[PDB]
Amino acid sequence: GSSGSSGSRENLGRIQFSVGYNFQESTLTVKIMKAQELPAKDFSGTSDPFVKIYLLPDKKHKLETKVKRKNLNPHWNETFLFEGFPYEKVVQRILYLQVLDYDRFSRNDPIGEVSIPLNKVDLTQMQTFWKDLKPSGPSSG
Repeated sequence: GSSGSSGSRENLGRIQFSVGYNFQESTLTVKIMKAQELPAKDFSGTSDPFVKIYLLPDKKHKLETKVKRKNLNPHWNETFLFEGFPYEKVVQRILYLQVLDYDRFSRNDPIGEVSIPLNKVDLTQMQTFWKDLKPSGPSSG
């Protein structure tokens, strides 16, 4: 049954991050500034959000940022480096960033995610981007 017509609004917020690949070292640089407008899960209004990097399609080697408890607008400002991937390739890939809240009771509650082809972004130099964590889907029930 090929069906699916939904259009509900939600306050997932937006994620900020910088993109820039180096030629010499032939490595990728993904700096996750921070998050804002992140939804809560606990009664009081606290949650442990965390970004997850993925070089789609390939999902073998993946990276992620630390986890901040009771923090909806935490600042990661972390710097990662993916070695072993030539520009000519890294471009054919796509930058995947998902901000989920590490919870105990629930397995994993994905708030939102973002997809951006490294081929479109001027990897020639560091470039920032502001996207609104798309609705990765609610919690099945």
